[PDB]
This record gives sequence, structure tokens and C-alpha cells, in this order.
Amino acid sequence: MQTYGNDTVQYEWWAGNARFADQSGLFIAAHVAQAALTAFWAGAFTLFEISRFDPTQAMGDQGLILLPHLATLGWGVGDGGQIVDTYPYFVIGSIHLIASAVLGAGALFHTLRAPADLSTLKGQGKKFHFTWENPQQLGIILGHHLLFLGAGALLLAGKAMYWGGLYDATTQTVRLVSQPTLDPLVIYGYQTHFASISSLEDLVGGHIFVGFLLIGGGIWHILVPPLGWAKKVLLFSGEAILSYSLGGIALAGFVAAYFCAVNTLAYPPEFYGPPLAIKLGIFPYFADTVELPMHAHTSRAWLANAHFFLAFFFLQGHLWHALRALGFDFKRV
Amino acid sequence: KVSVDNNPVPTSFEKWGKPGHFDRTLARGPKTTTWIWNLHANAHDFDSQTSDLEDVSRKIFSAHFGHLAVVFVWLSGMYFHGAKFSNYEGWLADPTHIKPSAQVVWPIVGQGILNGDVGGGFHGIQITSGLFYLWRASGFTDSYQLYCTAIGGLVMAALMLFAGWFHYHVKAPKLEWFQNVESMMNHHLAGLLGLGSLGWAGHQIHVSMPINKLLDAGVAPKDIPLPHEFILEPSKMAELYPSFAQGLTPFFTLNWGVYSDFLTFKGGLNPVTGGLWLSDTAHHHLAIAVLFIIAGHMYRTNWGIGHSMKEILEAHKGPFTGEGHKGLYEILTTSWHAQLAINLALLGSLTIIVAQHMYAMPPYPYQAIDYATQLSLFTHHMWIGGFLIVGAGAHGAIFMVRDYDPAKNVNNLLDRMLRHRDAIISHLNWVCIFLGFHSFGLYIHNDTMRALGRPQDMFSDTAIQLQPIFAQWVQHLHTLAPGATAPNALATASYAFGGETIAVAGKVAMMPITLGTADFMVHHIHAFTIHVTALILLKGVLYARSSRLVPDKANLGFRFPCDGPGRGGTCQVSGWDHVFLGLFWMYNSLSIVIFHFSWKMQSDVWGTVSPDGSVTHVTLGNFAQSAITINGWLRDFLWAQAANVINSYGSALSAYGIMFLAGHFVFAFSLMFLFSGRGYWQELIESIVWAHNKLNVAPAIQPRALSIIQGRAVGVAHYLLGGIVTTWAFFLARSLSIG
Amino acid sequence: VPATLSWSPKVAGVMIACNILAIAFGKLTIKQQNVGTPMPSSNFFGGFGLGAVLGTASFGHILGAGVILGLANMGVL
Amino acid sequence: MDGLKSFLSTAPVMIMALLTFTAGILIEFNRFYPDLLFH
Ligand code: CLA
Ligand code: CLA
Ligand SMILES: CCCCCCCCCCCCO[C@@H]1O[C@H](CO)[C@@H](O[C@H]2O[C@H](CO)[C@@H](O)[C@H](O)[C@H]2O)[C@H](O)[C@H]1O
Ligand SMILES: CC1=C(C/C=C(\C)CCC[C@H](C)CCC[C@H](C)CCCC(C)C)C(=O)c2ccccc2C1=O
Repeated sequence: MQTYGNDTVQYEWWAGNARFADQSGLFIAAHVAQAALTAFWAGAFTLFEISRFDPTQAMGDQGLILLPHLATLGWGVGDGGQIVDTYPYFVIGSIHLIASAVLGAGALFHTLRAPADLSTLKGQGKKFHFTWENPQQLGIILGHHLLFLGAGALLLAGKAMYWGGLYDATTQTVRLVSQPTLDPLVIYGYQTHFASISSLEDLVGGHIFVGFLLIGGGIWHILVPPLGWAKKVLLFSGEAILSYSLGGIALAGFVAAYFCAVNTLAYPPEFYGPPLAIKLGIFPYFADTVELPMHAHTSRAWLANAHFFLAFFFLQGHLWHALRALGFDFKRV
Repeated sequence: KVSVDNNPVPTSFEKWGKPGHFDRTLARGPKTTTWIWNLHANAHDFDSQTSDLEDVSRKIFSAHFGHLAVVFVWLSGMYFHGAKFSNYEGWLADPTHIKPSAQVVWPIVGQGILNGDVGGGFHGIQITSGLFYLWRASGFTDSYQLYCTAIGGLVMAALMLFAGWFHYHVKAPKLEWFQNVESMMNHHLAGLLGLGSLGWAGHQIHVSMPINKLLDAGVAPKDIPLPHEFILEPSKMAELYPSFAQGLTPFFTLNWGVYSDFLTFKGGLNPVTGGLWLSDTAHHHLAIAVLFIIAGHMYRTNWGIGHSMKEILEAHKGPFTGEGHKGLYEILTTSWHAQLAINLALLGSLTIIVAQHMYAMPPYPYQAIDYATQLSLFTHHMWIGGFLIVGAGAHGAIFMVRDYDPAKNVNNLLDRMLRHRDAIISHLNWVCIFLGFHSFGLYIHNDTMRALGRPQDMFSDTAIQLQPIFAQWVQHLHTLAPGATAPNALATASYAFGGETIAVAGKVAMMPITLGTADFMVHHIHAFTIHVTALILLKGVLYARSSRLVPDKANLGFRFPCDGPGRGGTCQVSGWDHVFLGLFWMYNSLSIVIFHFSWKMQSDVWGTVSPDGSVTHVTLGNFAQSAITINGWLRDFLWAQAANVINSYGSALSAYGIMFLAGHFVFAFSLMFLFSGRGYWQELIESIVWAHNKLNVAPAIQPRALSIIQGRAVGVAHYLLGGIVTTWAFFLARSLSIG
Repeated sequence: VPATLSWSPKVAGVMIACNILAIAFGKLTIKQQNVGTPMPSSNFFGGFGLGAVLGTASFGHILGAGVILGLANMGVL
Repeated sequence: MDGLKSFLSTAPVMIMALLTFTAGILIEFNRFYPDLLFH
């Protein structure tokens, strides 16, 4: 945390989450509670949208955002979005509820049983202590997180190839994908037509490449510490690593709002609704090409407009925190 | 702002078994029977019990919670009787043929004859409270829904009882919490009245309007959709009102004319039911909520913006008025009795306004054709508002005796009121003699002229006319109001001003009320009798402290008999005795108000409707020729319309015949207390005490005659108990019989 | 029924101008502009607190509701 | 609890207890045996 020259700042209650920025034990307890709250929303609102689901009406014109995500993976849908099973939606949404309860327990564990600093602990709990000064420990945290993020892309592809199989828009039938792409020259070409992908096998082979690059990226951060040039050009403080991550998650949310609005393969029109056109009034909002009954918009519009506005303010939050890291006081102006 | 004291009073039953502990002169136990009466009279006199204003305010706060628990238990009982012992499901199917009934008597000693045939095979007391019309306007369909309100009423009463124990015995607020009147007015306008009007507008839009629109369409009550089904599925709500497909977006974007199908300024009455349109009332409650929430942001609080009420009052000085309202803020934040005098004046004025608004703009379905409900709701809210107005003159006089500090009242509005008491009262004395001569003497004149066989010399519409030309012009302006001065109103505010006659069950809901010479004379009778009731009570407030007769009445108290037989006799000089005399004159005022209401409704409004459109009234238009004369009031109102209360014996209305004679007794019983006096009764009791001392059965608690104030208090209680129970039995037996 | 229009930048332009006219009214006429909870930045608000910022924007929405519905009733908007 | 016994033994509570018990006798006597003008 950048406290400038004062170095001991009372943070009151409206900015009360800056107090544990130097406290490593309470840093875990907040973040696992966020992962508990995120897994709870994935758990409760899957089952909320199962109860508010009419299988006669299409999923796009129902305000349902989680069930089309599982339907693209191949659960619960036979051929054309009619949703004939709807039990694996319940099982996946049930698993996230207990997973939220375990992460809800570990948040309350690290708040109370574990100390506010991990330097008090002895054994492996001492080795999990981190601060915003040593570069090697932050690369250790970044190394394992890239390994599980790479494993998530591989277990996406393992679901997409061996057991399960995704959903294709054209020739509407759940596939198995036995021959994905593996050529680097045809996966390098998607820097200009990433939104207009229409091959299910190319999406898997990109995720094989991403799931191997992030595992290799996580191996590189766990065997090599951060170098001198990365230490010079990047501030390693509390709300500076957050600043790079807020801008990193803002660029991801702009791409995800772009992939939701116009791609037809990863977001099929049988589940989300017809693809959108990029409009721009006072803000770049994604509008529906075809009108809908009442003021209800399709599920693809409700996802793309929410994620663009979230990626805008998480870019503004990156600009707020990076200015705080660089030394702008914000009471000067 | 929030400052409480932790456990000021312990919770124990030690003072429960020690009555009279609150008063210093009653904690010694009884010696005479006056102790028992003084125990009851001083029980709620918290300012006399406690010198500390902070502990007085803590007693008042928890007493409200106990009083609210009484009201919720009473509210739970009305909803429980509507759930378990009522034909509400029977009445909801056929409102035009089944009479409302919610009380079933036990069949013993012949009293089961009171369970009359109210239609549909149900037998019970025919209720006139209008609860069935209130519940149909609330969307009540099943008896389980009234049972759930009755259980939640008992839950709210238990929370009211818990909050009274908590805020007196556990966490009692400090005096500065009570004296923050700017925060209290902000939370009562915006949070109590504003959110209550916004919640009821939300209830009316979502529950009351879809159920009542289907009930008026002809859907059976078993086939009405449930209130949450409109909340859950908006398809049924969009079928009734297609603006709900647009959602809340026209509200937030100021496109408010989308909602004009269910938020109407329609006016008039619903022809199906005879009540107000619930599209109007939901739009009424929405507009009332916005203005009340806006008005609840007026006063200064922790965030700097707002008004200080001290700076508003001290700015409002004038050339005629000296230092103006300076010091009224210190009066109204220190004296609880001064605040109660204003609140009783305006709640009593409100309850009268409620009575005069619910007959001519009937808000409930099928209330206007229930002539018993229309007569009772006017009369009950007249009488309730009458007592509260007399209590304003009471606690105005209690403030002047007790809480009036002349040190902080120098040349302000209250000091200058005291400095021209002879100017106010004697001019109010003059206007009462003028109005009594020029309203009642008009009645005496044409009573005499009709007795002398001179109808041309009378004050009537056939003779020398006294037309209410200013009220006829105001009635004409309201008839011309839709399209000219209320252009978005499709109908008039009330059909009482003029226009359409509304028929529901072949029966007049609302009719034009034509004001003639008889309506002129009775309005000046009302102007006369209100002025005298204003005269006695303002003389009680102004001369509470002193007069030319007794200059030290402030030391004598608020509630004292007299200052002896000297100075000719100073009998009933106290501030209390003007409340005692004002209670009679409120009874005399309001009895003529409800008698004017009862006759003018039956003669000129209420009645049956011909299929061609003609109206045959109940008493056939005898107001214009007989309400100009005292004998016509005696013959064509009192004698004629009480034939239903005296021929009711052997029928379901025989309890009204019993209660008619019951109120005749207690009125006559009052005159024993009013005309006699306690020095007679003390000398009679000591002769009876001798006969008890003869048998060794003289009590240790010595028998005393009642005190002089009590003999006035018992006499005024029995007079107004007896005279009102008589009128209640007369009104209810007559109006249940007609129609 | 009085005429009302849907939302537009013309409707937003009148509302912001009604907020501006009440901000200038609140700058001139509020006796206690910084009492209680202050703003995160006292500058760019005329020294207003949280109560004065919310007080003037609420008046500018009351004037915003009154003018916009008044002009739509007359057909100006 | 001792002071609650004193409140339940006060003059208003005991006369409301007795008159309820007395009316409880008379109502229940006139429900099983009504209409007793004479013996
Ligand atoms: C990954 C997210 C991330 C992280 C970890 C931080 C971390 C920090 N921020 Mg923040 N910041 C970010 C993103 C982030 N921020 C974004 C997205 C914004 C742009 C809006 C900012 C802008 C910002 C400001 C303006 C400030 C901080 C402050 C702080 C610190 C105190 C936290 C606080 O005030 O909580 C307390 C939390 C509250 C009081 C709750 C406020 C609730 C908001 C106002 C309502 C939002 C509701 C939302 C619109 C509904 C969403 C609906 C949903 C369907 C999408 C903390 C170290 C403070 C700081 O730097 O000084 C220490 C500071 O003043 N941040
Ligand atoms: C039948 C009822 C009756 C009558 C007629 C009176 C008469 C009077 N009351 Mg009332 N009063 C009554 C019962 C009555 N009271 C009872 C029951 C109580 C006890 C609670 C009171 C207590 C009381 C109080 C507490 C007050 C009054 C006051 C008054 C006066 C009203 C104003 C006035 O002068 O009007 C004009 C006069 C009349 C309406 C009386 C009828 C006069 C007729 C119409 C004219 C007669 C012409 C005459 C005979 C011609 C002379 C010819 C010659 C041969 C005699 C008036 C003198 C108030 C007062 O003084 O206000 C100024 C007031 O302070 N009364
Ligand atoms: C510019 C300033 C004006 C100052 C105004 C001060 C008030 C003036 C009152 C004017 C009185 C109008 O005069 C009066 O009008 C009414 C209605 O219009 C007429 O009344 C007529 O209609 C009414 C219904 O409304 C009937 O009950 C009545 O029988 C009939 O005559 C009266 O016959 C006439 O006497
Ligand atoms: C009759 C009379 C009495 C005598 C009245 C007395 C002594 C009161 C008698 C009270 C009896 C004992 C009970 C009255 C009824 C109870 C209030 C009812 C209680 C409820 C029961 C069920 C217990 C006065 O003292 C008096 C004084 C001044 C002016 C007029 C009069 C007056 O007229």
C-alpha cells in the first residue's frame, strides 16, 4: 500500500479495506471470501435460473446468463437448445454452493485462527508469508496462479475432447472434437479475426496453446525470480501490482464483451440471442439488432453491456490506483 | 443524536402491588375513598408525578407503545372477526344482496335473536364499521388473508409491548433525543407519512387495482388471482394494464404519461361499485407520498442543509404582533401539554375532515349505497374529532397553568394573546349571541309563524328566502371545474357539488346536494354552536392563569372546583371546568351536525332509483319544508325516524331498541351528578356510615362523596355516554331499516 | 392526458441545466453549505458537504421533474 | 412474583375475577336450564 511519507495512515471505514494491505493473513481471508462470494453467485444463480426457466421459450429471451454458458459446453442440450435434461445444470450449480461453503469457511478460518500476519506461524505457514517488497515471493504467487489458470484451459479442452464435447452453432449438435488444430501459423492468424471464429476445433487448439503457455509461464515464474529490468520499470508495491491487474482485468473484460456481442460460435444464437452491432451514443453500448417483447433485452446484450461497463470502471480503477502508486496525492487537486 | 440511558428503571412487580406509588400524596395508602378516585385521575398525569422533564418524556414514549399495542390488538380483533366470524366470503360474491356481518352472538337468554338474516344463510350482528368495504378495497379475497393480518396484528402488538418495556426499562432515550423536533418532523413527513403513502400506493397499484378490476368485471372471488401472482407473473398485470410491459423505465425517465391507464386523474365514482376509482387513489397516494417525502427534507439536521424551526418562527414578527413567534419554539420543545394542545386540535379537525370527505367522496366499494355505513362513519368520525377538539382546549389550559413561563414570554404571540383576553372573549361572546339570535331565532320565528298560520312570513324557499349564495356559487364552480379549472379531470371531485346521480344496486350512491334556505339556517346553527364551543374552551385557555375575578388561578391549579362562595361565587372558574362545559357544547354542536347529515342524506340524497332514472328518496324530500322549523325537526326527523328504533323489539335490531333506552337512562342518570352537589351526598353518606357503624361494618377506608370536580366529571361522562349511545342506537336502527 | 415524451439528450439537457440552476441557487442561498459529512474533494463543489451536494441535486431533480413535465405538457420538448 | 400476586389480589382485579366467576355461574346455569321464571 502506497502511504507516501506518512507510512502509518488511519484509513477510516469508507476506505476500510486498505488496512489489511500489509497484513498477509487478513489478505488471504478477504480474497477467499471473494472466491466464496463468486462461487456462491455461480451456485445460487444457476439454481435461480433453473427455477426461472421455461423450456418452450428460448434461453436468450428469458434473462438467463448462466444456463447458456453451461449449454455451450454441451451439458443439458440435445440438438437445438430445447434443453431436455436440465439435471447437469443443477449438479454444476450445486457443486459451486458447497465450494462456496468451503471457501466461506477458509475465509473465516484465516480471519480468526490464522493471525493477521503469516510471519507469526511456523512451518509451511511461514513460507506462505508475502510482502510487497520481495520480488521472489510475488513471483511464486504468480507462478502457481498461472499453473491453475493453465490447467483450467486444459480441463476445458479435456472436456472439449475426451469426455463431453462442446456445442456448434452451424449443424446444431453437441460434438466430441477428435481433431483439434495444432499448427502455430494458423493459431497466430487470429490476431485480426478473433471475434469471427466459427471452428469448434480451432477454439480447442487455441486453448491447448493457452493451457500450455500459462503452464510454461507458471513454470517460468516458479523457477526464475523477477529480473532487474522488470524491477526497474514496474513498481512492486501494494496498489501497483493491483494497478497492473486492474488494467489486465479491464482489457480482458473488453475482449469478453466483444466476444459475447458478435461471435456466433462461443456464444451460440440458440442460447444467447442474435449477435449484436456496436453502437455508440454517449457510451459504446451494444444494441439488439432485432426488437424484443417488453423492455427485456436478450441474454447476450445483458452480458456484453454489463461487462463493457464493468471493464470501463475497472480501467478507471486501474487509472485511480496507478496514479496512487506513482505518487499523485489526489488531495493536491 | 442517539443518546439513551442504560437501565434507568428496574423491571419488577414491587410497584404493581403498591398502587398510588407514582403520586407522593397517594403512596401512604388509602384513608378515604377519594384515594381510589385520585389513583385513577393521577395515573397518567406524568408531569405531576415527575419533576424531571426527561423522565416525563420517557414515560410518554413508552405509553404510546402500550397504546399502539392496544390499537393493534383491536386491529387484530377486527381482522380475526372478519376471518372467523363473518360472511366476508359470502359478501364478496354478492355485495349488492348480502349484508355485512362480522359479529355472531352466543345463543343464550334470547339474545340469539340479534343474529338476524344478513343474507346467504349467515346470521350475525350487521356491522356498520365499513370493514368489508375497506377489505374489498385492500384486495382481501380469502378469510386466510384476514387471519394472517390478525396474527401479524398480534405480533405487532407484542413488538409494541416489547418496545414499551425496552424504551423505559432498558434503553430509555435522553431529553435531547426527544427535543430534536427537526429530525422528528423529517422522519414523520418523509418516513412515516411519506413511506406509508408510498407503500400504500405500491399496494394499491399491485394488489388492490388488479383484484378490484377483476371483481368489477364479474370474476367470482374464488377465481380471482392471488396478489403475489401479479407480482410473480406480470402477464396477468399486463393484461389488465398494458403499461406494465414498459416497466419502471417510464418512471425514471419522466415519461409518466405511459402510466396513465392505472394512474388516472379520473374523478367521480366507479359506476360498478360507487366508490372512488382505485386508479385515482393510487395516483392520489403517489402524489401525496412525493410531497410528504419532499416536505420531510425541510428541516435542519446533521448535514447542515435544512431549516431551523427556531429561525422560521423568530423571523415571523410583525407590526401588530410585537416580538412575533419568538419563544414558541422553546414552548413547544419543553411543554408536552402545549404540543398535545396543537396535535389534539388538528387531529380532531382532521377526523371531522375525514367524516365530511368520506360521505361525499366515498373511497370504498359499495360503501355509498350502504346507508348504515355512510351514516355511522360520518357520525363516529364526527364524535371522535369532537372530543379531540375539546382536549385541545384542555391541554392548552394545562400548559397555561403549569408550563407557561412569563420570563421567556415577553411581547410574543402568547403574551399578547393574554394581554387582550377581554378583546378576544367579548367579541367572541358577541358573535355567539349574534349567531344564536340569527340562526336559532330564525328557527323560532318560523316555528311561531307556522304555528300562527302565516307560511308567507317564514324563512323558507316558499317565503322570505335566505339562499346560501356563496356556497351555491362554490358548488357551481366545482361542477364547472372539470375541463375549465381542472382540465385533466374527466369527472367532478364529488357529485355532491352537482352533476350525475350514481346508482349501484338500483340505489343512490351519490347525488347533488342542493343547498336551500334550510341548509343556510342549519349551517349558521353549526357556525353558532362551534363558536360557543370555541368560546368556552378559549376562555378556559386564556383565563387559566388569572381573571378579574380570581387573579391567582395559576396557583390554584388547572383542576380545582372554585375559590369559594365569595366574590358572589367563583363556581367553575378553573380551566378544567371550561373543558367540562365545552364537552356539553361539543355534544350540542355535533348532535346537530349529524342530525343535519342524517336528515339531508335521507331526504335529498339517499333513495331508490327508477329504471328511467328517477329517484325516490327515503323521507321524500321533507328537508326543504320541515328542517326550517324546530317542530319539523321534532316531528319529521326525531319522531318519524325513531319509529324504527322503538318498533325493533322482537327483531334483530332490538339491541338498538335496548340501547336507545339505555342511553336515555344514563343521560337522566347524569343529571343526578350534574344538578346535585357533594355536600348533600356527604351528609347522606354519614347517615349510611352510622347504619354501618351500628352493625360494626363501617369500613376502614372512610366513605366519602365524590369531589366537586369528580361530580362534574361523572356527570359530563354520563351525559355524553347517554346522549351518544341514544343517537348511535337511533342512527343504526334507522339506517339499517332503510334501503 | 398531459403529453410526455421518452428519454432523449434534450430531456437530459434540460435536467442538467435544472441541476445547474439549483446548484447556483444552492450556492447563493444555503446558509450552512459545509456542516456534517464533507465531500471527498472540497474543491470543484463550491465548498459543499455531502448534504449540500445531495440537497442541491435533489432540488435540481425536483426542478428537473417540474420543468421537463411542464414543458412536455406545453409541447416545448 | 410476590408483587405480581399482590396486583392479582387488588380490588379491581378481584372484583373482575369474582364478577366473571359469578357471570360464569349464571350464564352456564341459564344455558343448561334457561327460561326459569319461577320454581
Ligand atoms: C479488484 C478490485 C479492486 C481492488 C482490490 C481495490 C482496492 C481498493 N480500493 Mg478501489 N477501485 C477499483 C477496484 C479495486 N479497488 C475500481 C473498479 C474503482 C473505480 C470505481 C476503484 C476506485 C477507488 C477509489 C475511488 C478508492 C479506492 C479505494 C480502495 C481501497 C479501499 C477499499 C474500499 O473503499 O472499500 C470500501 C467499500 C465501500 C465503501 C463500498 C462502496 C460501494 C460502491 C460505492 C457502490 C458500487 C455498487 C455497484 C455500482 C453495483 C454493481 C452492480 C453489479 C451487478 C455489477 C482498496 C485498497 C480507496 C483508495 O484508493 O484509498 C485507500 C478510494 O477512495 N478505489
Ligand atoms: C335550551 C337550551 C339553552 C338555551 C336557550 C341557552 C341559552 C344560552 N346559552 Mg346555554 N347551555 C345550555 C342550555 C341552553 N342555553 C346548557 C344545557 C348548558 C350547560 C352545560 C349551557 C351552558 C352554556 C355555556 C357554557 C355557554 C352558553 C351560552 C348561551 C348563550 C348562547 C349565545 C346567545 O345569546 O344566543 C342567543 C340566544 C338564544 C339562542 C336563546 C333563545 C333566544 C330567543 C331566540 C329569543 C327570545 C326573544 C325574547 C323572548 C323576546 C322578549 C319578550 C319578553 C316578553 C321576554 C344563550 C344565552 C354561551 C354564551 O353566553 O355565549 C355568549 C356560553 O358561554 N350556554
Ligand atoms: C371578482 C371577485 C368576485 C367576488 C366573488 C365573491 C362571491 C360572489 C358570490 C356570487 C354568488 C352567485 O350567486 C348565486 O349563484 C349560484 C350559483 O352560481 C346560484 O345558484 C343556483 O345554482 C345552485 C347550484 O349550484 C342551486 O343550488 C340554486 O338553487 C340555484 O339558484 C344562485 O341563484 C345565485 O344567487
Ligand atoms: C350520587 C352522587 C354522589 C354519590 C356517589 C358516590 C358516592 C359514588 C358511588 C360509586 C359506587 C360505589 C360505584 C359506582 C360504579 C362503579 C364506578 C363501577 C365499577 C365497575 C364495577 C363492575 C365494579 C356524589 O358523591 C356526588 C358528588 C357531587 C355531585 C353529585 C354527586 C352525586 O350525584
